[PDB]
Amino acid sequence: GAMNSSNYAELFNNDIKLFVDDTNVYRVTVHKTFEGNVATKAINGCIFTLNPKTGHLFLKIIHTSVWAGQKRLSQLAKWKTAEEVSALVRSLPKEEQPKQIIVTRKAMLDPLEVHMLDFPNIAIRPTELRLPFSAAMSIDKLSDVVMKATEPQMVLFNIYDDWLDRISSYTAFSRLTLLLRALKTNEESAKMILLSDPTITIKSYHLWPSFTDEQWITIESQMRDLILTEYGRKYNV
Amino acid sequence: MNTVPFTSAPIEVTIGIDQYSFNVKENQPFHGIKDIPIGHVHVIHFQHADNSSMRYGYWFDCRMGNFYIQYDPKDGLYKMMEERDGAKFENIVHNFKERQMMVSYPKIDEDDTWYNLTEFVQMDKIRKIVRKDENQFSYVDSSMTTVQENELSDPAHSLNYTVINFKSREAIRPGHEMEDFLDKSYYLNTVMLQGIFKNSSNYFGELQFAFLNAMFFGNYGSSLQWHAMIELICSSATVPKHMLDKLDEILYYQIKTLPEQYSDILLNERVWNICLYSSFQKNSLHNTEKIMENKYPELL
Ligand SMILES: O=C(O)[C@H](NC1CC1)c1c(F)cccc1F
Repeated sequence: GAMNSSNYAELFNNDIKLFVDDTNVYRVTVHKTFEGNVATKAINGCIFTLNPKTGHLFLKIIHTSVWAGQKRLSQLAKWKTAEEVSALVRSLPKEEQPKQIIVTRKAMLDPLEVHMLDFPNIAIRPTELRLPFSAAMSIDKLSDVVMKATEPQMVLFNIYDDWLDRISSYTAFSRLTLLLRALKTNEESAKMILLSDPTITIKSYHLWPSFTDEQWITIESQMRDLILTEYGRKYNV
Repeated sequence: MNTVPFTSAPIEVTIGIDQYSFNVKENQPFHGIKDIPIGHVHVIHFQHADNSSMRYGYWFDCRMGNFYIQYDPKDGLYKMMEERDGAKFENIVHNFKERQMMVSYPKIDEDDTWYNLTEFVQMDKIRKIVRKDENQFSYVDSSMTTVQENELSDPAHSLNYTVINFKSREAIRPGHEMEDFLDKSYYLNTVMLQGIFKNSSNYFGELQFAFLNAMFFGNYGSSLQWHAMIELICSSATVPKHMLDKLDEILYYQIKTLPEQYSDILLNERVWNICLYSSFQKNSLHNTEKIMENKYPELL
């Protein structure tokens, strides 16, 4: 059923699973019209589908053309997400298909379940974790590929870079969620933490800087400090 | 006008006949029910004074044979039986009528309630939902489960209602997932009406039968079925106009007849609010919406 703090190590066992986040699929800017009314202008979006054990990210880029002439776009976005996730699963060899798909927003449950009726042995589940995956578009290289796309496209990343050579997937996921929570909390400050130092670079085939083990501890501490502060600033404590 | 005689009444029992009911005392000289209107199905049902567990009863049509009730002290219930000897039967009935040992089906001549609750209900369709083919009448009780319920356990004693499931491949065309889930017109009109039921009268008959089993026996699987069949119509953008108008009448009379003290377990708040206020047909059920709002405004 629902996923929470009690069954948290289940994410890192050997049953293939995917998180799906739809929060960046349908994205708009709201602006005034010449007549003084308000209109939206869609921009490119993405489905964030992540294997938390391996770090494999299936980034489906949602080009604005998919909304042309469509109504009720925020509802359509959930069904388009489910259609794309279902298509991804069918394209995977059987032994690579997930045994569970965990959606970060409960509104995705019915669209995904309907689209996956052919896969009765794939459990569709919600979660009670407050995951920071909406901040994925704060990762510069992910933002860049989404905004440059001129057509629908699927782009594959490893969101853990090479971390699994030195740490477990539990630790890698905690690191990822901390980085992304910080980015979602105060993007500018988070990005300053990560890039302040010109001598630590991002390899061309990576998303995050090449921190040593010792530097990651420092970075992680800084992200905690950021989040705990913003938490006080907002509630005053 | 036809007659269901009783051999006797050895245990104290509340007997129902359609929407009427009366109390019989242990060993009271009660020998049955007379003046039963021909042309409609009927249900004769029982609640023992000593056991409010298990309401049970029999659906029947007096045109299909001569039926009587006889208490069975082994199985502990009043059993319907068919008498094949027609002269024996007339002779028994005439004697008990002459002794005035029968209650009269108490229909008021202005009253179309029973017809309105059973307009589309036929014995031949009841007998396919309730499989017991050596008998012309059909036994139902509180505890019988539906075919759908057993899929989620004795099959002989089940209610074989048409399975409706909104998240099923039958309900959802490949490539039309969003369309068919948010507009059930395909599932209603092609799958169910054209494919399974053949016409809306058979659809309405099963819906009316489901409600009546829910109301008279507290059969929970029947209540589920009634609500599912309503929800399927209400959630379809495209419904024949005559079906909407008839649905409104059907439901009006069901809501009018439901005991007020059972409304909290026989009416599903989610379905009714969706149907009257959110669905495609939210403005098509004027009679039903008006009675629901004046009788059960709390639910909503
Ligand atoms: O309002 C919060 O509790 C806080 N957001 C504020 C900007 C700090 C927060 C977290 F720090 C972590 C997870 C979810 C949250 F909503």
